[PDB]
Amino acid sequence: VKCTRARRLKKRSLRTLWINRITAASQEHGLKYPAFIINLIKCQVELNRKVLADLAIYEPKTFKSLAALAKRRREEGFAAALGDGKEPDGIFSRVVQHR
Amino acid sequence: RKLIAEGPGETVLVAEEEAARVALRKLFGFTENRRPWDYSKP
Amino acid sequence: FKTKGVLKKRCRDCYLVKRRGRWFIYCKTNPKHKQRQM
Amino acid sequence: GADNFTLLGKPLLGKELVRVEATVIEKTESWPKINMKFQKRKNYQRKRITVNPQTVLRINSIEIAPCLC
Amino acid sequence: SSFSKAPQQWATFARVWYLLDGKMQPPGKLAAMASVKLQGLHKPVYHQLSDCGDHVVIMNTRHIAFSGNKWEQKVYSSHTGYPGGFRQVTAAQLHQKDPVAIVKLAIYGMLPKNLHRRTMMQRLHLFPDEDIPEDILKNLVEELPQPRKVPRRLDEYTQEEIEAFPRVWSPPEDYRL
Amino acid sequence: EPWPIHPWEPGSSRVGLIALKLGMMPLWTKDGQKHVVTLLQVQDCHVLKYTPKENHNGRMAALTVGGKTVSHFHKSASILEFYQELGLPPKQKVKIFNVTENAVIKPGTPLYAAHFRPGQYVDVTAKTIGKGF
Amino acid sequence: TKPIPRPDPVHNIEETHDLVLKTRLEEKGEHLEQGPMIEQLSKMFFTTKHRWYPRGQYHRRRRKPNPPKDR
Amino acid sequence: FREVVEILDGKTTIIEGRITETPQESPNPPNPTGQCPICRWNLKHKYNYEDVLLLSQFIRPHGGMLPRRITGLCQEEHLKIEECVKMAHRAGLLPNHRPKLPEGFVPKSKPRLNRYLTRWSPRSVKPIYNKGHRWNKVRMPVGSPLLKDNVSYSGRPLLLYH
RNA sequence: CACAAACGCGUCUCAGAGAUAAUUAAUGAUUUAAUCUUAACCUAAUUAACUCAUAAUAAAUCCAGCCCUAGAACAGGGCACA
Ligand SMILES: [K+]
Ligand SMILES: [Mg+2]
Ligand SMILES: [Mg+2]
Ligand SMILES: [Mg+2]
Ligand SMILES: [Mg+2]
Ligand SMILES: [Zn+2]
Repeated sequence: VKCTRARRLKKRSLRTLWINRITAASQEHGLKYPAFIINLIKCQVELNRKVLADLAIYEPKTFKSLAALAKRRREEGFAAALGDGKEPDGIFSRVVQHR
Repeated sequence: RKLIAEGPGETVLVAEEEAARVALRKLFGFTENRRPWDYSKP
Repeated sequence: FKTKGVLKKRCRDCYLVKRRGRWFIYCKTNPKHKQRQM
Repeated sequence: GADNFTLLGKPLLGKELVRVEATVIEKTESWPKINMKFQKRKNYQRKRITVNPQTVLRINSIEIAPCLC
Repeated sequence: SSFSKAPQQWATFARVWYLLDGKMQPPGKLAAMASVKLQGLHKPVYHQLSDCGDHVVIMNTRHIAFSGNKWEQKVYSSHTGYPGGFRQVTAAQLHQKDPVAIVKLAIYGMLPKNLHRRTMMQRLHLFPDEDIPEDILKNLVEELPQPRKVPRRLDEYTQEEIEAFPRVWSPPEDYRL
Repeated sequence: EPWPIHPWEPGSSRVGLIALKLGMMPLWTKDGQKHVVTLLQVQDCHVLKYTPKENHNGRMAALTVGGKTVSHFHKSASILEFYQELGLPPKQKVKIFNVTENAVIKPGTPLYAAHFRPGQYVDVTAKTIGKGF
Repeated sequence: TKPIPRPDPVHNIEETHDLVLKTRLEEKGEHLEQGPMIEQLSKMFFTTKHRWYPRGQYHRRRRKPNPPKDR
Repeated sequence: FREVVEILDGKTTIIEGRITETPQESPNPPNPTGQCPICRWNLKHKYNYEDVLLLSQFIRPHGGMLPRRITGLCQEEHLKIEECVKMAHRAGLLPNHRPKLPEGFVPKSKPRLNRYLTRWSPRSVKPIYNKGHRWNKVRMPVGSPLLKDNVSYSGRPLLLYH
């Protein structure tokens, strides 16, 4: 009985572990986890938390670029709000729709 | 005054030898980032 | 003193004053008017 | 990506830019996994064994085309 | 990194010493970052089973600044076990007796409540003032920033700043201050 | 060649002794009252070692005083070796005294019952009579 | 970067007791009891003292002789 | 500013008042049509206990506060300024605005405990021996409710009771 | 009290500093008066707790045997002149 219930919790526990590693590797660059995720999705980069944790440990340079990408995207969002809202979408904020 | 290799270690003497190991691996073109061995049909 | 809930001035010489976080009715002519909020 | 560069997709990279090939090795079955449900003092036990078919892949080469706008 | 297998593992799981000043810093904000470093929640290689953990050195713990009236309202209570041995000590009284007790108790309550809390508390070094042994000083790596920006008093403002800030009102000439 | 002697200062503490309890005697005062006195004899008292102020307590220095002479053949190897360097026979009981820096005595200096002058009030510390379970 | 502290134990590593007799490799030992030994190691490695004691035969025997090894 | 001078010259006492030149208001305020000084310079809902440069212009040389009639502040802002000055003194700022007493500085006491955002006074709060569970919790006040209208750049409301 | 001891009915000894609650008073502003102040600075008179000064403890690694005012066992103190 404990085998099956833990098997259900195995997926939850590993997901929690990945977020801690992503948060730890994101705070190292001065960017919080909530800001690193939403501002990466706005760039249409669909990477799950499993591979982001792996990039954090074994790819220190690449994870910096993703962190650098998120910070640049976030700083563009604030500029639009600060303006009149009629600013053309940022050079990184442009949405590309495949159809 | 140009960095070519860097190695960690328990002590300075052990770390310094590891620095030479990294330098030799880079000079001999036998690093861990090297192009993987080609196995395609010739 | 007289520990009471609501403070009222029994004579015109009673003066309110807030000390130690509570309101005290201090009177000079009649010491029996001294009251203390609980 | 490599040591000195990294390419991001939105959300996918074109087939003309990077080619990845893999070779199938083993088509096997997983070890017996046990799934049991039990409820107290109601006399309800259900035991079933799951054997999930599995496939092992070997990734051989990853190539990057030099075509990039 | 082209390191050998042994030195590569040693470098990744290295212990790092941190320095954290405490001059006019609340213990709660001091303990929040200190708890993370002790656990290892800043390393992307973190895992509870692994022994990852970093030493933290906190100096000037006599000059902590409790926010609000917590110096007289917050109390620390303990029981010696014997009947009639229930002692409640105000925050001000405890800090006057044991200078590092306020910070140590704050961290001791924020770490995870497993059996590793005793192990990871041994790596925490507290000093009432800037009197650190030379052995501890040589182990440090970097200093963590202060979590609270210390406001400056009136006498610390330069005369250039005083003249720059506008005079809001014009007092009458006949008033006696 | 003893250590230098300093004049008395307020708040200074002296060095005690180790004595042997003989028995009790009755004693009478000039007002007719009767008092009971306990005979404490000092047999062999020598200061053994001196501990610096910062190595014992941080406030007052510590002076070590030994008891009466005992046989060499029933003491530990370290205990016999310690007394050999000083040059004294082994002692029975060893106690630690808290002494200020202005009343330090060179180790190996004998002490006598004249250390206490009549009229003074003194304390006594010893193991009481054990009555078992 | 700072220069390598090469001669830190320069005299400690190689000390000649005398120039008339050969050097002696006499590693003096105290062999402290289990009590003082554990508290010496715990202070050395900045750990507690509860993990330096051994365990019973039951826990020792159930450890896997050949743990799986990756890489 | 006017000051009073009392002189004793051989069983004769002379008391006279002398006028000292007073600094004036800055020439150009951003909002000339304002009424009270605080909202005339667009300082409404933008100052806190830290702003010593503002709170040092509505206080006496010995730590007291000037009356609302002289300054001209509105009642709503005057109470907020009064609260900030009280919090500033307890926080340790404004060290030159204490009265001078040569006899009392020599007998030092227990070192000052650093504090900030103290709503009450140090001598009028009693320890919370029986705190209580989460459904009836005695919360230690921090800051004052008079400063809950200040602008919040983060957007989260200020936590006054914690 | 028919043991060389135990025992009471007998004899001996029993402490300084900080710190506080209600309350009382000085200086003083919002309120140029006054006003002990969940106004500031300094300062005064003041319950019991409580905390501490201080005192007790202190030597790593003779120990078969015998003795002991040490003791259930195990430990502990003596065994050179006695
Ligand atoms: K008043
Ligand atoms: Mg007995
Ligand atoms: Mg007045
Ligand atoms: Mg004590
Ligand atoms: Mg013995
Ligand atoms: Zn009245």
